[PDB]
Formats: sequence, C-alpha cells, structure tokens
Amino acid sequence: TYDDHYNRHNYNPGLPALRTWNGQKLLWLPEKSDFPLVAPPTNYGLLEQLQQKWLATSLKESIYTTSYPRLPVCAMSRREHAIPVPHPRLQPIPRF
Amino acid sequence: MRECISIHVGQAGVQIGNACWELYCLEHGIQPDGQMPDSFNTFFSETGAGKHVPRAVFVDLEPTVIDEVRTGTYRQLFHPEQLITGKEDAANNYARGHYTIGKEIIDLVLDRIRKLADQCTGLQGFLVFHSFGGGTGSGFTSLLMERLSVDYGKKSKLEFSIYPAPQVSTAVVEPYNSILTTHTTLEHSDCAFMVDNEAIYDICRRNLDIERPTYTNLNRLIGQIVSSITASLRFDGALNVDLTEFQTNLVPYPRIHFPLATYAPVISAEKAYHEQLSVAEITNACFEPANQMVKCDPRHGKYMACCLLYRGDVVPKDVNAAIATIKTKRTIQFVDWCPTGFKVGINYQPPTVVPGGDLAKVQRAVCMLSNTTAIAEAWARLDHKFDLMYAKRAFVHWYVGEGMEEGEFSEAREDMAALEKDYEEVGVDS
Amino acid sequence: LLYNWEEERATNQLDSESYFFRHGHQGLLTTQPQSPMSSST
Amino acid sequence: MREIVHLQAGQCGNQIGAKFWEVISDEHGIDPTGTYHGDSDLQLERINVYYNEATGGKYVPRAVLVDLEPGTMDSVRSGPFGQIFRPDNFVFGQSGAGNNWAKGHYTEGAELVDSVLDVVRKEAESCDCLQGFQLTHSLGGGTGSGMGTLLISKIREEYPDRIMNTFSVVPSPKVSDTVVEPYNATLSVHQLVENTDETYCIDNEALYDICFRTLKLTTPTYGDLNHLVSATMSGVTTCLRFPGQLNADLRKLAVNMVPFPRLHFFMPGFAPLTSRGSQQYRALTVPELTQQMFDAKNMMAACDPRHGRYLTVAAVFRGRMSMKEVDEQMLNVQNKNSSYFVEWIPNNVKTAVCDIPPRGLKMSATFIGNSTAIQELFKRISEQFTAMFRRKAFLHWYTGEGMDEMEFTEAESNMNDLVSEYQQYQ
Repeated sequence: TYDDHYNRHNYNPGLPALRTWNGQKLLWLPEKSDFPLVAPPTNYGLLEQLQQKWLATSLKESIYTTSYPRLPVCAMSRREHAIPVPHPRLQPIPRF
Repeated sequence: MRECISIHVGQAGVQIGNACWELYCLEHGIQPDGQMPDSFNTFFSETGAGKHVPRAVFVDLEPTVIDEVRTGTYRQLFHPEQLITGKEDAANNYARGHYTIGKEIIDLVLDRIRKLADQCTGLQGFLVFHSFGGGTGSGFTSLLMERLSVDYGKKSKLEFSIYPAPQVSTAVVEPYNSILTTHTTLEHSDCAFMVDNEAIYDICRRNLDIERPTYTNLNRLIGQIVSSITASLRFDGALNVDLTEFQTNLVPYPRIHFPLATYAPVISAEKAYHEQLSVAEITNACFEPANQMVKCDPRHGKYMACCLLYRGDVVPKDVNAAIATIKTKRTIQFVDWCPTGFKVGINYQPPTVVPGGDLAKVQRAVCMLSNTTAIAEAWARLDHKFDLMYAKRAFVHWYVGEGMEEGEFSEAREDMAALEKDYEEVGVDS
Repeated sequence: LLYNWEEERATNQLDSESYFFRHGHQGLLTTQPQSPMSSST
Repeated sequence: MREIVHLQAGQCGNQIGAKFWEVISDEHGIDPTGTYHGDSDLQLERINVYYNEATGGKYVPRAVLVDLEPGTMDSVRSGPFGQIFRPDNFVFGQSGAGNNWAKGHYTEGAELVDSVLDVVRKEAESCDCLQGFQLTHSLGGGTGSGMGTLLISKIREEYPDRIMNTFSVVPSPKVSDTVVEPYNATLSVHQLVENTDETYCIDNEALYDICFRTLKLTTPTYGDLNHLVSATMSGVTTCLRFPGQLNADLRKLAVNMVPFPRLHFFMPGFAPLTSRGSQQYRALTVPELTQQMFDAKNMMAACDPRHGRYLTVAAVFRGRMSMKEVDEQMLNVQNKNSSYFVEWIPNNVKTAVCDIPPRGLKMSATFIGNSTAIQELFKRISEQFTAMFRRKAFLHWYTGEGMDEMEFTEAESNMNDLVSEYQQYQ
C-alpha cells in the first residue's frame, strides 16, 4: 500500500479524470472500481545486494596485499595551499 | 526563522505523518528526493548542497510501519536517525506504554529534540499526534508530556489526537487506556483537539460520494486541517495567527481545554463546477451538525470560544457580513461569559490539491477550531464503560504485571468525576 | 445589468484582483495625473 | 522647524502607517526610490517635518516601526515603498504577542523597549525643534495595546511638554474579531487618560459603511479603507506644512477643543466623499463639503452623534477659498441645530485655512471633534467586561504572566468615572 499510493503515484491505464455515473447500480465507480494493481510488484533493490553477498583467487591473500593495493594515479592530493617553492625559502645559507 | 518542530507518535503518527508531510513536499518546490529545482524554513533546513531536511520526530515502538517509510521514495528527504525504531510493540496496554517499554526509547528521542531545538532560532511550541487507544501513543506520548514539561518548560503545546469512535470501537480494552491516559494530560497540556475515525466515514459518504474509503482516504482529509493551522507562519495575509494566538483565544480555564475541529469545503472534483462556493455557504457549513468531525450535537450544549482561519478570498467585508447572521440565530447558543466569541485569521494562499486526491481545487477553505460543552456528553459514554467492567475487574491482570498498581485505576475514574463536574458548572448561566 | 451595473462597468477602463489591489485603489483622487506646480498663493 | 516623531506598533498599525507614509510621498512629490521629482517649489519648502536629509538629495523619514514578531515588517519592506523606510528603524522580536496584554506590557514587549527608546532618543534629539508625537496602534491586539502603551507611558515620562496624539483603532461594538477584546481594550484605556491628549477613535464597522454607500465599491480591502484613515492624518497638519489664510498647529486645536484634563476623546472625519463613477456630476464647492461632514454617515467611529451634545467641534480647510461663505455656513450649523450643542460655551467651532489643495482636489476639509456621545464607544466595552469578570472567563492567562486582579479591578473604576463625567453635560 505504501508503494502503490505514495511512491508509485497510482494507476496508469485507468481514467485520469472521468468518473462516470452509471445506469442501473447507483454509483460513481470508474475510480473506485479499479483498486489498482498495475505493473510489477514492490521491487526496491535487496535481491541485488544479498545476491552479491550470496554468490561469490583471493582466498590466498595477506591483508597487506588486499588492504594496501596501489591507488589510482589521479587520486593524489593537489597542494592548493602550500608556500610556493619557485622562490627559495628563507634558510640560513650562511653556513657559519 | 520562525520554525516549528512537530511530533507524530505511534502507529497513527506514521500513518498520518506519511500523509501530513506530503503537502509540505508538494506546496513548496520540494521534491520527495529533498532537492528544490523563503517560507519553507519553518519546515525545511538548508544544507551546503541544496538539500532540505525536515524537523519532525516520528516514533513507533514496533518497526513494522516505520520501515515502510524507509522502503519508498520518502527516504532521502528524511534523516536516518530522525526516525526512532524499536523491536516490539506495547500491544494495547498503558503499563507497557508508560513504564517498561517506554523507558528505553525515551533517551534516544531526547537526543534529537535537544539537537532540533538547538538549531531552531524561532521555535514557538510543540504539536503532538498520538492515539488515545493504542499502546504507544497512550503510553510513550504520556511519558513525553511528563518529560518535556520539565526540560523545556513553559512552551506552548497542542495536540490533534485521535479520539475513540463513539458507537463502534476496534480494540476492546480501550475504555481502560482511554481513561488511563487522561489523568496525565489535563495538567500537562494546553489545547487538546479531537478528531474521530468513524465520524469521517460519514463525511466521505454524504459530501463526497465515495463509498468504502481507506485510512489513506481519511488521512489526506485530516492532513488539510493541519495545513490550515500552520497557514499563518507559512504565508502572507491580512490578519495572521501563531501558536500563542490559538489557546489565548480558545481555552478559558485551567482544566477545560478540549476544543473541536471542523473543516468547511468538502466536495468532489466533478460536482464543484455545478455549485456556487460563496463565502456565505462556506461559513454556513461548519455550523451544521453534519459537518463535525466527531459524532456529537452542539444543540445539547453551549459554545464557549470559536475560531476562523480563512484562506484565499477572505474579503473581510463579506466575512463580517457572514458572522453577523450567525450571531442572530437562536439555534446557535452561547454562554454569557463570552459575549465576543469569535476570532478571524486570514491567509492569502488558496489550498492545494494532491495528485490522485478526492477533493477538488477549492479557493476558500475554513477551519473552525472551537470548544463546546457538548464534549462532556462524549466523555460520559467513554466513562460509562469503565465501571461496567471494573465491577467484574475484567481485564485487570495485564496491568499489575508491568509496574503499575490498582491505585491508578482508583483515581483516573475520580479525575473524570471532577472534570465532568467542571463542565456542568461552566455550562450554567449567570 | 445585475446589481451594481453602472459603476463596476465604468471603473475598469479608467483603472488575482485582491492580490493586485492589496495596496489599494486610487479612490480619493482625480483621474488626471498631476495638479501640482500651482504658484497659487 | 517643527518636525513630527511618528510611532508605530503591532501589525494593525503597520498596515496603516504604510498607507500613511504614501500620501506624504504623494503630496511632497517623493518617488519610491528616495529622491524628489515633484514639479512645484512650495512642496520642497517644509520638507523637513517628515523627511530627514542625507547624501545625494535623498529624503528618508523620521519613522519608527515596531513589532514583536518578524512576520510583519518583512511585508512592509516587501510593499511598494521598500526603499524609503529606514533599515535601522525596524525593531523586531521573535515571538508574537497573540492577543494578550502582559505579553507586550510586562514581559516580551517590555524587554524590547530599551532598543526602541535608543532609536527614538537618538532620533528625537536630531530634530531642531520637535512639535510632538503621534501613534497609530492596535487596541485590539497584543502588541499595540500591550507594548505601545508603554511607549506612550515611558516617552511622556521623559518629555512632559510635548503633545500626545493617538489614531486609536478602537474595536467595533457589534461584530468582534477576538474573544479578549474586553480585556486588551479595557485595560489599555486605563492609561490613556493620565497620559494622552488627543484621542482619535476609529472603527472598521464605521468604515465598512463609507466605502460602500459613499465611494460605491463592492469589493473593499483594508488598503482602500486604510487610505481614508491615511487621508485624515495628513488632513490634520494641513496648515503647519503650508502657507495660507489662517495657519494652525497641533497645540492650536488642543486648546480650542478640550476644556478639561479628562474630556479629550475626539471623533474624526473627512469632508469630500463621492463615488468613483459619478465624480464629475457634483460641483465641488463650499456648500457641498459642509453638508457632508455635518452628518452621521460621514463619521469614522461607530457612534451616532445625535444622542448627545458636542462640547467643542474643530475643523480645518484647504484650497483657495472665500472666507465669508464658510463664516455663513458655520453660524447656520450653530443657529439651526442649536439643540446639538451645549449652551454653556459661547463659541464651539474653529476653522483654519491652507492654500494648496491635494493632487487631484480643489477643496478639502477634515473634521475633528469632541463629543459626549462617545460613551457608546466605551459603555459597550465596559458592559462586556463585567459579564466575563463575574465568570472569571480568562484570568488564568493574565495571572500567569505577572499581573493581579487589582490591576484589573481598578481599570473599570477609571472607565466608569470617565463616563461619570461625560454624562452630566449631555
């Protein structure tokens, strides 16, 4: 009921505006009579997660190899705020 | 910077707060993601990447309806810790509600309240949504009005609570827990609004023509009374209200604080264009006994203090020329201590319809939050049922076995003695 | 020509209705724009 | 040379003064961007009464704008006149008063007057010679009657020499908009008589009449009932601001009108009111103005003047005029209806003459008057009070914020003995 009324936004092939009052039975049915059942059931992405946990060469692995691999070449930090080195820093170049 | 943090608690509060916090998504530019593609700040707070996160607390002890909010598309808008989940219920009892199970999820609520109000620079009160007849809202809310009236003290508090239905009832032990949650609210609250579950099935059959409606067919109707009560902070207008304008103009006395709600324009989509919605008829809808949201007649009793929260084309002239004929008639009675009687508030925004709703687009909406002495009849039928099973001591053994005694039985009846003693003395004329 | 026929018909040519006229209407003045700069003492 | 300090409070006030401060912008030729673009040169003569000077020729007012909630002065800045009102002159609170007196008079509006009084005492000593004061405020609400009566109380404690005037928005006696009107309006008129000299009582029930039967508008707002209230405000000072035949200031009609310290509750008016559609069939002359303002259906409070006798009656005029024809009209309204005045004053009518009519008019006048049939503006509130005091109807609000019942009990012994002076002379 949450997935149909809230997230789903309701029935699609039905009458979007019309509610027609019929002859014999005294009733405004074509909104009430549907009781929506459109489309697939409530899928939200849990069979995916448990399926990658369910279904499975690293059995023989030291943690230093798995937990410490080579990181990518582009994740390296840019040093935005660093004293520029083109002008040499103040250093006691008198060796005394 | 005039924020409001509102509390929904229980099985009802997540059923209502799913359909109460859906207008606040819809009438601002708020996606159910949380994004916008500044009146929203009373319910939505900026983050450093455009994301709006709300400021309400939803509590239920059984996690069986809260996890439905976590399934759908109402998840990224809400905050992960802002929704408190236990593992078991309280199972239609006040002892599990107030003593045992209410004592472990009570210190996880108050982390978030004390983090909410310490970012709210303009909070003016509290708004509560709890069930008299369940296990959580009877008890977990009953602890909070004991617990929040010592921490934050003198702040305003109001509740739109779900009263038991008068002729039909669902769970049988309710004339215990409905009486038992009453000695803990008359001195720890300020304005107790009541709505009914059966009394709106009548409304959707005679005003709307929809037979056999759902809770979510009754959740959006009560969900628009709420948007006509926050309708003063939220928008602009001629004369504006706040949470201290309500009870200073509605509750007279310390212990009679039980008003009654009524919402005027209820009509289908198709039948609206064949009928004239003048301001005379909209103010002559809430004074009919077939429009009240409880099953009571005001013809027995006497009005004491009223209210009117208009929207849209108020045109104060023709409103003033419409209250002036209500004062004429002898069918509508009052008590001589209130010769003024009324209140008018105004907002400019006409109300907004949801997709797939059952009401139409109406340009003029009226809520009438008035108190009457004819709730004192309605208390008695909920108070007649008590000694009809205390005499046999019918269901009493569920209560001693979770901390309470039989003395809470002996006084909660005696509190209803002097409450209904008070209403007979205020309903008498000078 | 219902109730109030003449004035409501006449005023529109010389002059969201409540939202537009919430600041007011030019009631207590003539339709002419300016009668200032009278050196009339 | 004789400036005016203006006060405002409530949200009832700040819709009216927002409409008061635009006819001053109309008559002095002030555009809504702070400069001046009027074609005259006499309009620029005494600009200093309402328009302080700055750089660039900018003229920004002597305005004070106060409320206890931020929700109202957002809209005053968001009106048509945003750039003119001073940003340092929006004193604000956080919590609305909510139709209660001690929320503004003793607790939350009381902690905030020390920031309003900083604004005034800096500003009022920037005037070279102030004439006095004026207030438009709510007796109906919790901020105007609660907080603003302190500002009538505490500023008069500073300078007792100047003149207090009040464009009081008194409640209607028939249809009421708040269930605590017989407390906030009852208690507010306990401190008006020791403190305030000019009291103009205004009713909306009296003004819903006038914009229907006289101006012929089927859909009236507040903003077209605010302008007639905003007409009579600039319709008082017509002679101080401009030259003419007989100038008069706000001490000159507080001497001709009020023979006693406690008989000073005025009754306002405005003369030239005719429909919008039929404006050009009337002849706007001297007999047309006087025949309207001497009637009951041109009166801005909701009491019929025929049930009593006026003690004193003021006036003012504007526009090029022939002074003998008014002098024939003022004796006729003292010779014909001689039963509608008391016999123990010789002269009861005052007049004063400007020179330049408003933009779009030719002949203007404004009616100010003492009358002892204002008892029915106060006996209805004073009989509403004891019908709920005896049932103790709302006293738990008032006791739980720093009041007594002895501050309640004496607030009708003032209100009874006020009427117990007006009764003898009529």
